[PDB]
Amino acid sequence: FNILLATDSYKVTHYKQYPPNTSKVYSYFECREYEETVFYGLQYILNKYLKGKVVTKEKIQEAKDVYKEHFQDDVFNEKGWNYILEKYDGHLPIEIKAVPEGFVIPRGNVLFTVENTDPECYWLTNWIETILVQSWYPITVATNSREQKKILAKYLLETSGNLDGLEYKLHDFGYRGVSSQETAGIGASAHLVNFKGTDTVAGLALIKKYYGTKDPVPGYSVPAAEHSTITAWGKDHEKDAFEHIVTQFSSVPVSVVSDSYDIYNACEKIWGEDLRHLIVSRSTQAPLIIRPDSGNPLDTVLKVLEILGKKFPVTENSKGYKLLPPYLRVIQGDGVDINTLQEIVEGMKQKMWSIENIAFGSGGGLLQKLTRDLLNCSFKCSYVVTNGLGINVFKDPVADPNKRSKKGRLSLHRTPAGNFVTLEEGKGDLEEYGQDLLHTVFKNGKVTKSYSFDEIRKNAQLN
Amino acid sequence: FNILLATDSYKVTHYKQYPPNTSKVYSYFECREYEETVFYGLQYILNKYLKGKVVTKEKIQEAKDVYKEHFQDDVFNEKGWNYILEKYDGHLPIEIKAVPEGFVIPRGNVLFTVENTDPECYWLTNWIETILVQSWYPITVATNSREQKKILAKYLLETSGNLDGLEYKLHDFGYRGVSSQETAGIGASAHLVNFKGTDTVAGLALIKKYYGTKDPVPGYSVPAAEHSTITAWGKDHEKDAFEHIVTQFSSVPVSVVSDSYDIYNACEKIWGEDLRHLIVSRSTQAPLIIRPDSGNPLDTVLKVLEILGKKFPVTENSKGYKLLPPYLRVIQGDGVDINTLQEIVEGMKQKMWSIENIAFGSGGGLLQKLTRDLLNCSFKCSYVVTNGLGINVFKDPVADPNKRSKKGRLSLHRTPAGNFVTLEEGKGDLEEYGQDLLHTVFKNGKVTKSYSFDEIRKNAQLN
Ligand SMILES: CCNc1nc(-c2ccc(NC(=O)NCc3ccc(N)[n+]([C@@H]4O[C@H](COP(=O)(O)O)[C@@H](O)[C@H]4O)c3)c(F)c2)ccc1C(=O)NCCN1CCCCC1
Ligand SMILES: CCNc1nc(-c2ccc(NC(=O)NCc3ccc(N)[n+]([C@@H]4O[C@H](COP(=O)(O)O)[C@@H](O)[C@H]4O)c3)c(F)c2)ccc1C(=O)NCCN1CCCCC1
Repeated sequence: FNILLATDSYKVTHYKQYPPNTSKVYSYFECREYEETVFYGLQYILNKYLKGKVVTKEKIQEAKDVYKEHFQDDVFNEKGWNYILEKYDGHLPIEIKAVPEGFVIPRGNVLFTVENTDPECYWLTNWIETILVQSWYPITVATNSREQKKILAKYLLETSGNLDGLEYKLHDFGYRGVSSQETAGIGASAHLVNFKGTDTVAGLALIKKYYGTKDPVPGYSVPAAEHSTITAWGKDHEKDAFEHIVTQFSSVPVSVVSDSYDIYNACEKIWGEDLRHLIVSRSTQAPLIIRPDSGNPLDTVLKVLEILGKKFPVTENSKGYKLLPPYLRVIQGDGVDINTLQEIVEGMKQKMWSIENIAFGSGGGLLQKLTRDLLNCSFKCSYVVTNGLGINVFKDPVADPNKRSKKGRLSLHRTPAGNFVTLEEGKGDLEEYGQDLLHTVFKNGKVTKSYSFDEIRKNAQLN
Repeated sequence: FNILLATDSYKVTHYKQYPPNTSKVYSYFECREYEETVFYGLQYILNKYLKGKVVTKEKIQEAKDVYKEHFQDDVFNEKGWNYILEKYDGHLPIEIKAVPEGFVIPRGNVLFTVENTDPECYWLTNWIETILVQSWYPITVATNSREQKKILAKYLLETSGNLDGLEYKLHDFGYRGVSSQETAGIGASAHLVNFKGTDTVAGLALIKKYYGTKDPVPGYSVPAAEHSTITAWGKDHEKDAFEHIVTQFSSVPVSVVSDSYDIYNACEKIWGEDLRHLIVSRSTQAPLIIRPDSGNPLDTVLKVLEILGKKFPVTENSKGYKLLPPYLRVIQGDGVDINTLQEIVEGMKQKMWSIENIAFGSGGGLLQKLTRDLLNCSFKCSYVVTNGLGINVFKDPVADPNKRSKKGRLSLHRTPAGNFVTLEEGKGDLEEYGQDLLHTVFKNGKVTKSYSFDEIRKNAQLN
């Protein structure tokens, strides 16, 4: 990895565009204008890409050679990068202040600020915008995942009277559905801020290396079938496949995809009759978890539950909702996203089925179908010092008031009512709103403040 | 990187689920059911993750330890992985056959197949589904990028009479808007299959390392401003910022973001009057490229062109379309995706503006706002050998006929009319449809056939 080659191309030319005699460039990140966001992911970026000796004579030469051909011209700031190498042993003369990871902040607040600590490096602040802005991803995954948790919590509490099993109710199936191995690890880790279930193995190692947990692992899974393991037996032998699988995993929970040919026949005739004796004998710690994977998500879930309710002994819980026996559950792992999740749980509640009967799986919808514009994540310069004088800077496009950026030196504070406010124009300097909530997390090549994954989960908890 | 930890968790448990006495598992990848797709990206995956010695005693131990905690149980196939280590020096006993990269194939055709070459490794075929399926990303980016090229080609030809400059008409601005550094490189490279412009520097190194080009670099950029470089001068000095920038880059093309405060005032008064003398003197090889970045994309483009057409000498080309003088162009780099692109060029054509006047920049829309379901990318087992007998395997869910998979051994062929057809059930064995277009690209830990980036671009060319 070469930080000199990890920026948008045009930023290579910016050192020639700032006003002459500019000694400071100060910029900030916010989720402009999903009313609250979970701040998570910066620590990974700081450690993997920004800390330590990130400049070498070799990296400078490689960048110079690439840019000469890429621009068909010499515009690369060789002198500037060499200065960092010689003066700071290749450590970035930058200071980043940020809100603690896991914190849940309303939209439109400063989440982190960046500024150069050496006047010669005024151009460096915005050079690293590209890498830092990618924090939009873990923030958005974490936020969208927590919003789904809010829905599950509401419906589980209503139908059951408690939140038992909530943290296992939305499972990450997104490994194959994301754009890369790196994305998989980052995305899965962001989901784990809220839940404990993932099949995206890459997330475990990331958390362990960059954040850390008291527990051996931050996420868990259970044995489960895929279409290949059912279909390989041949169409006429779907029952043999089911029998073999539940027998192989007789003492642990096991998820079995049941829609290979006819989900309804599988539930009613195969599980419901042919193999019923192998299901009712299972332990409460080892249920069979029936998995539909096609058709309209809500219709399928309701029909599967109706079928099962007629083949197995259902009870009515203390809230009046129907509950399958403890050795039998369902997981809907197809077509689940923040929208459909809501429709499913509401539909289940209307038909009197407890949310305790089900878990949900989501892959592309959880980790891939998200963009930087969902929370309007944006990085902008709000303050500069030129000829020794500080000036408050901002953009304010005529046609889009929503794109207006904040002015001057920023700070994040608690309001008298205990809410959040971002003070602009250095106003935090007046001591009218208590201390600034942002902490220095990076300074001159070193990570100065960090959080464990356990702390982050705690900060991200639902009310 | 540890391949034993680079799969969906449940796949760890599959070796106990397949029918007993299974010696072969054969699976394929297709974009089920955007009528044609560009096959690109597999070579990157093969080289980065699958080739050579990918198993070590250490990697086996690490996986065993992770899985014990992740499943809270011992289900890991230690013996199976040890066999690969001891028998093949940790090289994967797998054969992958694929259509040549860059090929444009209609939906619903086999693109690549996977199978184990050692009966003991029947479980390995699908272990690597997760990593291989991630090829959906570069395929989708390449395809979506090419579809945008088709739109630009149609409108440029109509308004100009030729395709000059088509290869630079859609520029990649997606570095910051993607989910990770790795995604950025892969995504940018996929866009470069069709175009030559990118600010996503990560793409250059990827192409150079895994594919290769005759030219020093596969992609290019030009100097350009960002809001920070304009706003840093202070609101009242937007003109000074513009003047400094065009002067610093007087002999090369330069893109200048002009919507910081009022895009219309900037075009009419600043560029159009105050600094007009610095624009009309520019070389045809170094135009000023005005960049709006906010408001309704079509309305803004039309209004900017109308303004410019009244301040600068416009000509009418041989097709009857208006053309700005050669030292002046526009780039619309906001709100551009496959849908809006079409609306913009059609709107321009209606108002008699040549497509020669404009280039488009797309970031999140080009590289992030895409999912695996856009082209229905899916990997499924279609053939197995159990007890020495081959059987054709498939799924066919009752509620969704669209999820039906192909049966048996597959091959890709040309039809007498020159189209494509996928033969099922080993029917390719009959020699009625010429040779199989799939070629062995990976076998037993070695990449057996590779393509240069130049060959790929050639294969991906528009008709
Ligand atoms: C109600 C059940 N409760 C629970 N369930 C689970 C649970 C259920 C199922 C799975 N696993 C699967 O089901 N594995 C299948 C699969 C895997 C990957 C993958 N990738 N896919 C495919 O990936 C594609 C991507 O889809 P895309 O297109 O991208 O959207 C999709 O198609 C998929 O087919 C499919 C799982 F791990 C966990 C866990 C805990 C509880 C719970 O409550 N515990 C606490 C209580 N407990 C305390 C202890 C004592 C007992 C009580
Ligand atoms: C008509 C013009 N013709 C051409 N133009 C170009 C061209 C124009 C502009 C730029 N560069 C910018 O404009 N740089 C700005 C920017 C950069 C990155 C970035 N990241 N961003 C931001 O990234 C965010 C992500 O946005 P998101 O939210 O994710 O969507 C967005 O906001 C952006 O602000 C913004 C560029 F490189 C190239 C090239 C060739 C031709 C052409 O025709 N040559 C052949 C003919 N030629 C032959 C030779 C002789 C002369 C004639």
